[PDB]
Amino acid sequence: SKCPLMVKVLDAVRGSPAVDVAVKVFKKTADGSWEPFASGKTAESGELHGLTTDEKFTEGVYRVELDTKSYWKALGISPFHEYAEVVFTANDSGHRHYTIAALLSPYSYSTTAVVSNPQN
Amino acid sequence: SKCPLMVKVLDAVRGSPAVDVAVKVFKKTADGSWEPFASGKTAESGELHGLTTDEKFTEGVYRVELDTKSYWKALGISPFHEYAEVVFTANDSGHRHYTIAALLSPYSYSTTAVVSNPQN
Amino acid sequence: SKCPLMVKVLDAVRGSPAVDVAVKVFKKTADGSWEPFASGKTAESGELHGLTTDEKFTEGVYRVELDTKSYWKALGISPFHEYAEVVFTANDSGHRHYTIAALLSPYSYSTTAVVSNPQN
Amino acid sequence: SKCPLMVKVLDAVRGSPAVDVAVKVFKKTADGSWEPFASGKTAESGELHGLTTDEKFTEGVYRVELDTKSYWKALGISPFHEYAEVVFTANDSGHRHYTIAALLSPYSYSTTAVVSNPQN
Ligand SMILES: N[C@@H](Cc1cc(I)c(Oc2cc(I)c(O)c(I)c2)c(I)c1)C(=O)O
Ligand SMILES: N[C@@H](Cc1cc(I)c(Oc2cc(I)c(O)c(I)c2)c(I)c1)C(=O)O
Repeated sequence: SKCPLMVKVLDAVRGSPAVDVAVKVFKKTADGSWEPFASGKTAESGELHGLTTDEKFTEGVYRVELDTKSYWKALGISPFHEYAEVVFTANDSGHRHYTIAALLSPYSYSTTAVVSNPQN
Repeated sequence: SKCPLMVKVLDAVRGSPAVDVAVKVFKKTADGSWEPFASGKTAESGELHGLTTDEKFTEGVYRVELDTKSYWKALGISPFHEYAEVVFTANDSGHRHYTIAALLSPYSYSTTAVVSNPQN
Repeated sequence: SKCPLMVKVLDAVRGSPAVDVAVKVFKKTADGSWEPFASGKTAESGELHGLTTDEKFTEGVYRVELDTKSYWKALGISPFHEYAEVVFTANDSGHRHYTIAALLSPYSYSTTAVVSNPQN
Repeated sequence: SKCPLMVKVLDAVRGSPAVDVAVKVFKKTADGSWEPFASGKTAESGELHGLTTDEKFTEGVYRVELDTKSYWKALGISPFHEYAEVVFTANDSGHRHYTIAALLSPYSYSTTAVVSNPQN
C-alpha cells in the first residue's frame, strides 16, 4: 500500500467505522523501555493516516495501543478491556508497509495485519 | 465428548453464552437438495450437545443454520445478517468429532471448527 | 460514483489480501427461491468491484457466497468449510452502500459488515 | 466450575486446541506496578484450570499475556504479533467467573470474555 503504518478500526455493534479512537504507537529502545513513537485519532472512515514516514519507521519492535475503553464509555457502554493492544516487530527482514485492522465489540475484539512490500 | 456434533454460541456484546439460539441441521441428499437432519436451541451454557448419535451421523455434506436475527430482535437490536450458516463435509476420512463454535455480534460473526479424534 | 456492494477478503495465515476468491451473489425472489444476481473474483487488493449498480441493487434478501474451499485447496491446505456464505437484507431503510469483509483461515472465518450512507 | 479465572486457546490453521501455549497473569499492584500472579501452559484441551482460587483472585486490573510468537515458531511458522495481551478490570460487580478465549492464526487473533455468575 501507500502509508507505512495504517490503522483501521471497525465497530461490530453498529456496523460502522469506529470514529475518534485514541491510537498511540510506541517503540522499544535498546534497554527495553517504551518510547512514544507517534499517535492520533481515527477519522470518519475509521482510519488513521500519517503516523510515520518510511524514514522514521525503522526496524524494531512496535506497540500500537488503541484506547477501546473510552470509545465504549462515550456511548454509555462499559466494556471489558482497558485498551486493545497490538505488539509486533517491523522491518527486521526488509522495509514493509503495514495495515493494522481491528474490529471492536464491548466484550471482544479481533485484530489482523496486512503486510505489503512497497517495491517489486 | 459423546455426541459427535456440538454447537457452542457466544454473545460478543454482553460477554456471555448466547441462549436459546435456534440451530437447524440440514444434510445434503443424493438427488441434490437438502433435508432436515436435526434441530434444537442453545442452553444456558450457550451449548447444544445431544443433536445426533455417532451412528446416525454418517459421512456427507452438512449445513448448520443459526437463527441469529431472532436473538438480536429480542434485545431491541436490528442485526445485519438474516442468519449465520456453516456448510462442511463431515467424516470423509473416517469417524470424527466436530464442535462448531459461533461468536455473535449484530454486524459481524466468527465461526470456528474444532475436530477431535477418538482413539479408534 | 461509488458502487453499492463491495467485497473485501483477507488471508489470516499469510497476512495479505485473498486474490482470486470466487464470489457469487444471489437475490431471493417472490417464490422464496434464489435468483442469480452477480459474480466475480477478488483482485490483487483482495477486493471486488462493479458487482452491480445503484439502480439494479434494490430492496431484498441477498446471499453472497464465497468459494473458500478452492482457495485453500489451491495452496495445498485442506480447509474445513465448503464456502462462506453471507445472507442479509439490503436497501431496507431506502438506499444504502454495503461492504462485506471476510477474514479467512483454514478452520475459521470471520465476516463483518459496514453499512454507510452515500449522503449523511 | 470452581476456577475463578480460565483461559482457553484455539488454533485456526489446524482446527484444534492450542496446546503448550504459555500464559502469564499479572496483577496491577498497590503502587501501580505489575506483579506476577499466575503462569502456566495450555493442556491438551488448550486451557488452564489451576490458574487461581476464589480467595486469591481479588479485585483489581489484571493482565493476561499469551506467548503466541513461541507457539508459532515451534511449528516453523513465523507469526506477526510478538504476543497477545489481554488487560481487564476484575470483580467490579462482586465475585464472578471469568473465561478468556483466544482464536489464533499467524497474522490474526480474536479474544472474547465470558463472564458468568457462579450461584445464579
Ligand atoms: N464446554 C466448553 C464450551 C466452550 C467451547 C469453546 I470451542 C470455546 O472457545 C471459543 C473461543 C473463541 I475466541 C471463540 O470465538 C469461540 I466461537 C469459541 C469456549 I470460551 C467454550 C468449554 O468451556 O471449554
Ligand atoms: N481500505 C478499503 C478496503 C478495506 C475495507 C475494510 I472493512 C478493511 O478492514 C478489515 C478489517 C478486518 I478485522 C478484517 O478482517 C477485514 I477482511 C477487513 C480493510 I484492512 C480494507 C476501505 O476503506 O473500504
